[PDB]
This record gives sequence, C-alpha cells and structure tokens, in this order.
Amino acid sequence: MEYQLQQLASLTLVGIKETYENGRQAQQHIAGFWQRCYQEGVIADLQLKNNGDLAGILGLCIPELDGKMSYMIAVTGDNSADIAKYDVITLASSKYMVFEAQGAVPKAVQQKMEEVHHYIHQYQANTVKSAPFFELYQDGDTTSEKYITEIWMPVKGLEHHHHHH
Ligand SMILES: CCNc1cc2oc3c/c(=[NH+]\CC)c(C)cc-3c(-c3ccccc3C(=O)OCC)c2cc1C
Repeated sequence: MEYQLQQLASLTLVGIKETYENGRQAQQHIAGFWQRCYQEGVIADLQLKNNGDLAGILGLCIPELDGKMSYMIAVTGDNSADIAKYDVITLASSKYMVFEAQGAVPKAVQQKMEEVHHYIHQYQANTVKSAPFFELYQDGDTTSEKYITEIWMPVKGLEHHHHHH
C-alpha cells in the first residue's frame, strides 16, 4: 500500500468534539455531526480561524479512556481565547503514515479507511492506539471523483520494523 511518512510538531486544534459509543453506528452519527456543523455555521466559522498549519479541516478520531470513541471536527488555530465557544486541544507531536483516499466523500474515505486499517495491522508495535488519527479535508469539491482526502495514522519506531531491513 502507498503512503508518505510525515512528521508534525505539537499543534493547537480548535473545533468541536462529540463522543459516541465505539460504533457500528458511529459512521451514522459522524455523518449527522458533519451535517450539523455545516448547518449551524460551525464549519464556516472554524475555517476563518484556520491558521494554516495544516491546510483543510480535520476529522479526528480520539480514543477515550472509558473505551468510548470521540470524533472532533477541527482546524489548526492559535487561541485558547476560543474556549468559550470551542473545544481546544493540543495534538501531540508525532510521525505519521499518510494515506490518500481519492473519490467522493464519504464513500472513498470509508473504503480507504478499511484498507488502511487492514494494512496497518501488520505494524502493531508501530501504530499508536491511544493517539488520535485523522481525516484531512483540503479545499476542493468533495463530490469530485478526483477529490483527495488524506488519512493520517500516527506511528512510533517505524524505522525498526523488519520490513524496512
Ligand atoms: C471539506 C470537508 N467537507 C465534508 C466532509 C464530510 O466528511 C464526512 C465524513 C464522514 N465519515 C468519516 C469518513 C461521513 C459519514 C460523512 C461526511 C460528510 C457528509 C456528512 C453528512 C452528510 C453528507 C456528507 C457528504 O460528504 O457530503 C457530500 C455532499 C462530509 C461532508 C462534507 C461537506
């Protein structure tokens, strides 16, 4: 499978996190949460705040310590001045396997995400299950078959994996 290796410094992310039961229905709630964020002007409002650290809107999957699963819609921003209205987290610095899903959203992303998870199962000592992973949606027509969503999967110690030796 094709991927690029990328590294991020610690970043500040501003947005809204919701929490679901780890879901066979999760994708339905995530759809609804996207729909609501657009409908309520939240996406537009976050887009203003995007400081450019990452180009686009993030959909982060955040593991919770009670086993639940959170999804956060966010942008790289600057201020905890937004805490009144928004969730603000620090995305801790990490290396990533960065994959591309090309096709109309969400179908291409869902399908690519299945392939990714199956691919990365061979890298159990190198993925980081407690670290967020995310979809990155850059500017473009997400209905276009050429639209590319990036999938960022955090890794540690990947250079030691025997497949690279
Ligand atoms: C700039 C990024 N813009 C978007 C990103 C989106 O990401 C989505 C991720 C999803 N899961 C994780 C992969 C699911 C389930 C739905 C998503 C939708 C979506 C949500 C509700 C209803 C329709 C769609 C839909 O994609 O709109 C198509 C017209 C979505 C829509 C837009 C506009």
